Amino acid sequence: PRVTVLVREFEAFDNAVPELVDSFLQQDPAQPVVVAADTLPYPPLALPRIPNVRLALLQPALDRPAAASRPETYVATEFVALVPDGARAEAPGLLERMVEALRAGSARLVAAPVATANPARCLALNVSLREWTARYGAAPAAPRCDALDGDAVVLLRARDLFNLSAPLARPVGTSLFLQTALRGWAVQLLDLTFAAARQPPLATAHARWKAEREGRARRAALLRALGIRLVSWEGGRLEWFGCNKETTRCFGTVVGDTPAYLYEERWTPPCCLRALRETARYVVGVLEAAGVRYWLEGGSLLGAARHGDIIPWDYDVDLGIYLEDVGNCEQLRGAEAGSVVDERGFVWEKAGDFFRVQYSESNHLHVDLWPFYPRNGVMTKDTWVEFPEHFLQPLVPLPFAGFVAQAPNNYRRFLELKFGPGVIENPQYPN
Amino acid sequence: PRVTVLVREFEAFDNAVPELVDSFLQQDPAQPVVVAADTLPYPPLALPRIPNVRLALLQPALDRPAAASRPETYVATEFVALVPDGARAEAPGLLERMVEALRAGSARLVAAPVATANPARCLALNVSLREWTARYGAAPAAPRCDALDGDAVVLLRARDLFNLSAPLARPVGTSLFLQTALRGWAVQLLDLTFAAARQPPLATAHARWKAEREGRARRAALLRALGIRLVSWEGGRLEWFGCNKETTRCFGTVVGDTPAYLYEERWTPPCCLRALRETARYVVGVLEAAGVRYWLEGGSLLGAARHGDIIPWDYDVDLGIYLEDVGNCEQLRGAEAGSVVDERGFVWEKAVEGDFFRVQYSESNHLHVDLWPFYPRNGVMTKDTWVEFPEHFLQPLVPLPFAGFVAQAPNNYRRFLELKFGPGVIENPQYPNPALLSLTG
Amino acid sequence: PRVTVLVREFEAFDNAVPELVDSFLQQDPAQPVVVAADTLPYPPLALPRIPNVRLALLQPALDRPAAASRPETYVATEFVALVPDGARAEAPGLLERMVEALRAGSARLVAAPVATANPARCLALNVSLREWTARYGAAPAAPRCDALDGDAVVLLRARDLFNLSAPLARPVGTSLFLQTALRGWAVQLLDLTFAAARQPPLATAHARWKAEREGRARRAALLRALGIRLVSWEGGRLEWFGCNKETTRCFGTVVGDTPAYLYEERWTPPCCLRALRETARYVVGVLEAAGVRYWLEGGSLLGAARHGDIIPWDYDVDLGIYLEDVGNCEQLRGAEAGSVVDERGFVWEKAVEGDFFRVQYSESNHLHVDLWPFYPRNGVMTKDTWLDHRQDVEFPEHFLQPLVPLPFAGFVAQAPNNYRRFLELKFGPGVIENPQYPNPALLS
Amino acid sequence: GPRVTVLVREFEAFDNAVPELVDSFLQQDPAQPVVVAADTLPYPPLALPRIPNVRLALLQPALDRPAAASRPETYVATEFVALVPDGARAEAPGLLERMVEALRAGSARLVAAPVATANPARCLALNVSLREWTARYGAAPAAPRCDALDGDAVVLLRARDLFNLSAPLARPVGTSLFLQTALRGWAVQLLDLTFAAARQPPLATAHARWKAEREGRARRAALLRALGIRLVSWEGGRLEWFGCNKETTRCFGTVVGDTPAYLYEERWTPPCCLRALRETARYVVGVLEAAGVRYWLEGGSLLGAARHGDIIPWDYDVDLGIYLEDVGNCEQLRGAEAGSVVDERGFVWEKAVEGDFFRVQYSESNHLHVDLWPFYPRNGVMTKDTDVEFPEHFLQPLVPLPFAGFVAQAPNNYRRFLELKFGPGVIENPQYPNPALLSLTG
Ligand SMILES: *[C@@H]1O[C@H](CO)[C@@H](O)[C@H](O)[C@H]1NC(C)=O
Ligand SMILES: *[C@@H]1O[C@H](CO)[C@@H](O)[C@H](O)[C@H]1NC(C)=O
Ligand SMILES: *[C@@H]1O[C@H](CO)[C@@H](O)[C@H](O)[C@H]1NC(C)=O
Ligand SMILES: *[C@@H]1O[C@H](CO)[C@@H](O)[C@H](O)[C@H]1NC(C)=O
Ligand SMILES: *[C@@H]1O[C@H](CO)[C@@H](O)[C@H](O)[C@H]1NC(C)=O
Ligand SMILES: [Ba+2]
Ligand SMILES: [Ba+2]
Ligand SMILES: [Ba+2]
Ligand SMILES: [Ba+2]
Ligand SMILES: [Zn+2]
Ligand SMILES: [Zn+2]
Ligand SMILES: [Zn+2]
Ligand SMILES: [Zn+2]
Repeated sequence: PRVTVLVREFEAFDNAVPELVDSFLQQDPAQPVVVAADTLPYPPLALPRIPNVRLALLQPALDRPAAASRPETYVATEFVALVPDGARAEAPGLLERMVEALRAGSARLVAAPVATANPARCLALNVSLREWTARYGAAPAAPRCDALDGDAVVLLRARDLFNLSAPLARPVGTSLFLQTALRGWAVQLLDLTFAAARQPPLATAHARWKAEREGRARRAALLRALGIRLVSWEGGRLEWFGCNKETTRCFGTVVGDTPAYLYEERWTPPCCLRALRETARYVVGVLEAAGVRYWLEGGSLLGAARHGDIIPWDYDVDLGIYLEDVGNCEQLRGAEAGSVVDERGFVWEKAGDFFRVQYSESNHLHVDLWPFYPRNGVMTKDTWVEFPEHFLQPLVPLPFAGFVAQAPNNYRRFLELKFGPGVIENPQYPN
Repeated sequence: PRVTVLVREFEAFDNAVPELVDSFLQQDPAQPVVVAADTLPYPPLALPRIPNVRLALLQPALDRPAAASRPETYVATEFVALVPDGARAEAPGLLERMVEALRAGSARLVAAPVATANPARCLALNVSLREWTARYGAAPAAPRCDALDGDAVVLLRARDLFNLSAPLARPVGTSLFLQTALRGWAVQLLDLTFAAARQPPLATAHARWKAEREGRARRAALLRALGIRLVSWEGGRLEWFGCNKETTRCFGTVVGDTPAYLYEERWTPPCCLRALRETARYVVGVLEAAGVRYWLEGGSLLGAARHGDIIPWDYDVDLGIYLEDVGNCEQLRGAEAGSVVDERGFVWEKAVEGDFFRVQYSESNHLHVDLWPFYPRNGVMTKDTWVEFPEHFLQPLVPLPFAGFVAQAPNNYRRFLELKFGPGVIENPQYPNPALLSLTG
Repeated sequence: PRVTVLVREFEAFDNAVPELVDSFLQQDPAQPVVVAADTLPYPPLALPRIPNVRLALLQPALDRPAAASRPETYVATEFVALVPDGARAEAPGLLERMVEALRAGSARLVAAPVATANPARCLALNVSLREWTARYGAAPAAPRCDALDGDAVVLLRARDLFNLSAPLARPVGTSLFLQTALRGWAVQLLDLTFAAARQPPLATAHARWKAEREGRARRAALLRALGIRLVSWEGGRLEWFGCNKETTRCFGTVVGDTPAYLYEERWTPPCCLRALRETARYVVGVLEAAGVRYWLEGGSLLGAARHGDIIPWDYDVDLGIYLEDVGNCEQLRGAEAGSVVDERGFVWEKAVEGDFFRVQYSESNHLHVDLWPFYPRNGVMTKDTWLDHRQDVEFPEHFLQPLVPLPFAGFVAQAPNNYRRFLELKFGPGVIENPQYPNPALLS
Repeated sequence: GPRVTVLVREFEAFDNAVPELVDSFLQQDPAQPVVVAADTLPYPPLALPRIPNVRLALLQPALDRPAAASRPETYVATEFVALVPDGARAEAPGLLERMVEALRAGSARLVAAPVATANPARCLALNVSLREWTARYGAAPAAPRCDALDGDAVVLLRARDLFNLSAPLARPVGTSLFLQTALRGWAVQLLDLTFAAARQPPLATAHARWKAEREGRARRAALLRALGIRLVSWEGGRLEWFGCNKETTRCFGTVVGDTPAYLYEERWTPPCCLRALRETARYVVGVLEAAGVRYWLEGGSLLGAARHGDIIPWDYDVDLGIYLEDVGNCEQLRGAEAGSVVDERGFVWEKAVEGDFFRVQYSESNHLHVDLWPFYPRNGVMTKDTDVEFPEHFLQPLVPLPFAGFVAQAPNNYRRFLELKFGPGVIENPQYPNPALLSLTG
C-alpha cells in the first residue's frame, strides 16, 4: 500500500507546494514525493533535500540522460496520486483509503475533491479525434464519470498513468481525462475530501488573473498539440482552438484532391468548416443582394440534400451561377481586373473558368462560383458536365450550413445525374 | 543487418526521402529504415509498405501508447546511421565499412560526407553550460572532430544515440554534436563519400529560402530550449540567442540575492553580461562628459582588479560617485524627481530605499549599473544609509581596465579591496557552489 | 509487485556491480536500484546516472541531512531484495516469483541462491546475548532455516528489514540473520537460482586474498560491535572474538563487586571464563607439584558444589592455601620479592590489599586466581588481614582434614569436606540452592 | 507541560557529575524530561532516577533492539532540546524557558548560555569550506551573535533542527555541532544568562583531566577525519592538521583516469596535499638553483603562478621544465637515471616509467611529486623527442614569478607562452571542477 505523491499543477510565481509537501511528510517522514516541472522553478521551492522527495525536470537538457526526463523513472511504487497545488494532507491514511477504494471498485481512477473554492465535479466527456472535437456534459452515472472539473487528488496505478502518451501534460485536469476517456476508462469521484492549504496560493486578484491567463495559454497549446480544435459543452458553449480570419487555414495546399487530414485518418477540422459555412453565407448574401442567380452545386448540394451541411470531409463550397448575371455584382466585375479584397475581408478571384471567394487574405478556405449559360435549353460552360435548364426553373429552398440556400428543383434526381444512383444514402467515407 | 538508417533532417514540402529509402533497399531489400517526423509528412511519402521500413511519429498523441513517441522503439539493431535528405546509396557495402571503422577506432561517432553542394567539414566545439556558450572553431586534430558542418551520414551505437536527452532534436547537425561534444565524444570523419540524390531536394531558390527560414527558426528554438545563449566561431562571428534592449533580462527578479542561474548551476548569461558592459561603458561615458567623479566599487572593482572584467557570476555593476557632483549630470538631476528615460533608452532612477541611483539598460531589460554617492566629512568618505573609507584612496584615482574600456579605480585598490572584502580576496574567488547553495538555500 | 534491488556486499577495488545493475535494468529499464556504501567508492562505480538507480552513502556528512544516510528513505517499494556482488539477473521476473512465494508462505524472508562457486545453504542458528554466543548447525527443517551461508538473493518487506537495528551492517550474510534469528524469524530457501556474473569479481588469487582478509576484519569488528564473543558450528569448530593470552581482559576494573557486563544484562564473556579455567587448572597443577595444600574457596567452591564450574557471572577464582606452605612454591617465594612472570607467562604477585597472592593469566590479560593464605590458631583457620565481605570469615580446621575431590572447571579440585556446611557457614543457609548476583543491593 | 528536553552527551564514564546534573534539573520540575545519551552503557552505573521522564539513550546497534532505539529523536517529545555539558547545574529556576523566550523572539536558530566553570563559553566566528577541507575559526566580529562556541555552554535549539543534522550528537559536540550549523549559515546567540557549576565538579584532579583530554583529543581527530576537515586554523594561523604528511600515504592514493578521488567527492585538493606539494617544489627548485640546473614553471604550475601565485587549488602535482644539457649538474638527477634515489632529506628522485622525465616524490610513502620535463634546443625550438613544442626565446631570458610561497623562474612573457600552450584567455577564465559534468563524462 505504498503511494507516491506526484505534484504537477502549480505556478512558480505563486504556489503552496512547500506546504503541500510538508503536510504529507508529517503523516509519514519517508513518504515518496515527486514534484514535476518543465524547468527548475524560481523562486526556489526549497523542498526538503531528503532522498524520498525529488524534483523531476521534464524538459530535455544537454547534460542529462534520456531517462532524466521520463517521470516513471522517479516513481517506484505501485500507485501514484496526482495532487494539485492548494491541497494539504490533514487526516492520516487518506491515500490508503483511496487505494482500497480503487481495488474494491471497477474504475481505473479514483478521485477525492480538495475543499478549495472549486472542488472537483463529475463530467461526461466524449472525444472524437476524427472530428477534432471533445464534448463535455453533465455526467449521468455520477459518482462515476469520464472527467473532472476542478480540484481533486487523482489516484491510479503507475503502470496505467505512465503508459499514456502524455501523462503529465498541462493542464493535467484537461490532458489526463482526454487520454483516459478515449481509452474508455472511468474515474470514481469518492466521498473523501482533502483539506485546502492553510495559506492558499493566488490570494490576490492580480496573482489569480496572471495564473488564469498563463493557464489559458497552456490549455490552448495542449489542445493544438493533441488535435482538439473544438471543445464544446452541453448547453451550447463552444471553445475554439483552430484557424480564424487572421490565420492560415489548418491544412494548406491540397495535392491530388486529398487534403492532409485524410491521411491522418481525420475529417475536416471544425474550425475550417466553420469558416467555409461563414463564407458560404456571406457570398450567398452578396449574390442575392446583387440579384445574381445562384444554386448549390456538386458536393455542397450533396451535403445539403444528405444532412443540410458541408460534407464533413470536404474542404470547399461549390455554387453555380448564371453567366448572364455576373455583371450585376461589384466584387465580381472587380475580380475580372484582379484580386478584390472587399470591405469585409473576403478575397474575390477569377484565376480557370470560375470565380473563387476566400475567407480572408490569410485564410484560404474558399467558395467556388461556376457560371453557366443556357444555349440549347441546356446549361453549359466552355472549359472543363452539362445539365438541362429545367432543373433551375424553378429553384427550391434547401437548408445548408446554417441558412436557407437555393437548390435545383428535383435535386435528388439532379444529384443522381451528376454522381450516379444512391449517392445521398451511400456516402463515400474516407478510409 | 546491424545498421538502421534513420532519416530526420528533411522537409515535407520538398524532399528526396523516397529516393533515399529506395537507394538503401536497392542494395539490401531487408535493410531497416526509419523515417522520423514530428507529424505525418504531407504530401504522402509513399514509402514501401514492408516491415523493415517504418514511419516514426514522435509527437505525443491522444490515441497512442507512450512507446510510439520514443525513437528507440523503432530500432532493433546495434548501430544507427543518421542520413540527411539529399543523400543516396550507390556503392554497395558502405554502412558495413562505417561499422568496421567505428569498431577499430576510438571515436564513438564516425561520419562520411555526402557529395552535395555542402559536404561535411570537420569542426572543433566546446560547450560551456556555465557560460551558456557554444564555441566553434577549425579542428586542430582533423579528421578527428567535435562537430560537423554540412551533410554527412553519421553512424553511432543505438544505445549511445538514444541515451541522449534530445537524440533527434532539430537541426540534428546542431543538436547532436552539442550533446556529444559536451560528453567528450569525438566524431571521426572517414575517407568515404555517399552520393547525392539524382533529383536533389530544395533545388529552387524559393524552396531553399523556405527551408532555410524554417531551419533557422528551429535552430533558434533549440538553442534557447537548451540554454545556449551565444554561439561563436574562433571567438568571433557572434550569434546571440538571449536578451537584448527590447526584451526582459534573462533571469528576472532576484529574490535571493541569488539569481535563478545559480540554482541552475550556471553563471550569468553572456547575453546579460554584454548588456551590463554596454551600460557601464555608457554611464561612465556620461559621468565623465558631465564632470562627475566616479570610481569602480565593490565586486566591479574586484573583478577589474582580478581579470579586468565583470565577475562572470555577478549580475550588476557598482560605481561610487561624489555626492556634490550629482548636480553636474542632467540624468541624475532628473532621476531625483522621478524615472527618466534618456535619448538612448537607458533608464535613470533614484531608488528611494537605499538613497542611491540606478541606471537600467532599457525600459524592459532591467540590468543596471548602480551609483553610490559618497561625501567627505573629516577626510572619510561616508554616506547616511547602508563600509566607509578614507578619502586619500580617491586622491588621486588611477586607470584600470574593466569590461572593455578603461575605468577609474581608487588608488592602492588592492589595499582598498582588502579593507572592504578581506585579505587575499583578489586571489581567492568565491566560486559558485551548487552543493552549498542546495544546503543553505 | 514492486521490488527495489539493494546492493551492499561488494568491494570497491574489485567488483561486478555495474554488470549486476545493468542485468536488472535489461529486464525493466525503470527497475529501482539502490547501491549502498559507507564511503563514495573509488575507483568510480560509474553506475547509470538515471533516477531509478541511486547511491546511498551511510557515512555522516557536514552537508547532508540525517535522512541521507538512512537507507529506508531510498526504498519506496513494499519489497526489497538484497543482491550480492557476483550475481546477475538472467531469467525474466525472478523477483516477482520470489514475492509470490513470500506472500504464499509463512517465512518473513525468502531466499534464492546464486550460482557462484559457493551457493547459499540452509543453516540453523541460536543467538544467546547473555552468553555472548552464536551457535550454528545443520538445518533440521530445510528448506526453512534461521540463517544462510553463501551467496543468495534475500527478499523481504522493507518495513521488516529497516526496522532492524543494523539492517546493512557488513557482512550482511552474518549481520542480517543474527538479527532475524534472534527475533524468531525464518528464511525460506527457494527452488530458484540467480546466475553468476559473466565476468565475476575477484578473478585473481591475489585479489581474492585481500578480499577474504578485509571481510574477516569486517566480520570481527561486527561481532565485537554486537557482543558475540563465540561462534560455534555443528562440527564443534569454534571461532573466538574476545580475550586471549596476548590481549587485555574484556571488562576492566570492577566497582561495587558488580562487573560492567551485568548491567548490560549479560554474563561473563565465554573467553574470560576460558582464561579463568585454564589459569585455575595451571595454578592448581603448580601448587600440587610444589606441595602446597590448597582448597576451593568462596565463589569457586560454591560454583563447584552447584555445577562443577565457575559461576557463570563470576570473574575470578579463589583458592585457600596453608600459609606455612607458601615457601614450598618457587613462584610464591619470588612473588613476595615482586611480580614474577613464570615459565608459561603467568604473573604471580603479592597483592595490594590484604596479604594474599594473585596469579594473572598473562602480562596483558588480568584475569586471575586469588590465593588466600590461612594458618591454624587452635584448630581454627584464620588470617590477620580481612577484606570486608561476608564471605571472608574464620572457619574450623577440621573442614580441611581431610580434603575431598570435587570436579571444577574441567578438572578435579580439592575442596573442604562437608563443603555444603562449609558453604552455608560462609554464605548462609541454602546458598547452594539460591543463586544471586555478587551484590543484589545494586543489581539482582 | 515542559517544552524543553535536557540532553547530556559530553561526559566521561570514569569521572562525571551527570547524576548531580540530572538531580538539579529535576529539583526545579520533577517532571522535567532528561536524556543522557551514550555510545555504550556508562560504567560505573549512573543510577539515575527510575522515572519515565529520565531515559538513557544508547546510540549503538544492538541485536535485540529496533532501529528506533539508537535514534536520539525517539527519546525527545518536546519542541526544544537543551544540550547541557557535564559540570553544569540548574539552580536559578526557569532558565530553560528564558532561553526558549529568547530563541523565539530572536533570529538565531541556536541560543546558548555559558556555564560558570573554569572554561565558560566564548563567542567565535567559523568558516567551513568542504572544497578546501578547512575549518577557519576566529574572533567573532558581531558578538554576541556567533557561528561557534568554545568552552562550556548550555545550547538550546529546536529538536527538528538538531535531529535533522547528519551527526547531531557526534563527539565532541562542541566541535561537531557548530561545524554543521555554521556550514548551514545558522547563528548562535550567546545569551546573558549563566548556569551554575556542579557543586562537586568532575575531572577535579590533573590525572583525571589528563585522561579526559587524551580521549577527547582522540575523538576530535577521528571526527574531523571522518567529516573531511583536514586543516583547522585560528585567525589564519596556529595550523592544526588532520591529513597526510611525510610519513603517511597521500590522501587520494593512486589516481585512476587523471581524476583524483577528491573530484568525485565535489571537493578540491586537500590542503595537506597542497602543503606537501609546495614544500617539494620549493625544495626541488632550491636544489636545482644550487646545482646550476636552469628550470622554469611549466603547464598548470606556470598557469597557477600567473593567475594567483600558487598551485591551482584542484591540481595535485607540479610541473617544471629543465634544460636536458644541465641534468649532469645535479647529483640526484644523475643518480635518478641509474635507479630510484632517496636523498638526504627523504625526497625520492626517479626517472619516469617512460616518456623521459624526472619525478621527485615528497617521501618514500607520500607520492605527491614534482615532475621535471627536459627540453633541448633543436634550431630555435625547444623539444623533447618523446608537452607542447615552443620557441627557445621564451627562455632567453627567464623572469621571476611568485609561486607557492617563494620566487620561481618563468618563461619571459609567460602570458603569451601560456596561451600558446592552453589557448587564448587562459589566465582569465579558470573553470573549477564540474562534478555534474564529471558525473556525465565519467
Ligand atoms: C459520447 O458518446 C455517447 C454515445 O456513445 C453519447 O450519447 C454522448 O453524448 C457522448 N458524450 C457527450 C458528452 O455528448
Ligand atoms: C506499462 O504497463 C506494463 C504492464 O503493466 C508495464 O510492464 C510497464 O512498465 C508500463 N510502463 C510504464 C510504467 O512506463
Ligand atoms: C546513459 O547516459 C549517462 C550519462 O549521463 C550514463 O551515466 C549512462 O551509463 C548511459 N547509459 C548507457 C547505456 O550508455
Ligand atoms: C537451538 O535451540 C533449540 C531449542 O532449544 C535446540 O533444540 C537446538 O539444538 C539448538 N540448535 C543449535 C544449533 O544449538
Ligand atoms: C569568514 O568569511 C568572511 C567572509 O568571506 C570573512 O570576512 C571572514 O574574515 C572569515 N573569517 C575567518 C575567521 O576566516
Ligand atoms: Ba467537391
Ligand atoms: Ba554585489
Ligand atoms: Ba567472588
Ligand atoms: Ba597537470
Ligand atoms: Zn481550421
Ligand atoms: Zn540575458
Ligand atoms: Zn574475555
Ligand atoms: Zn593530503
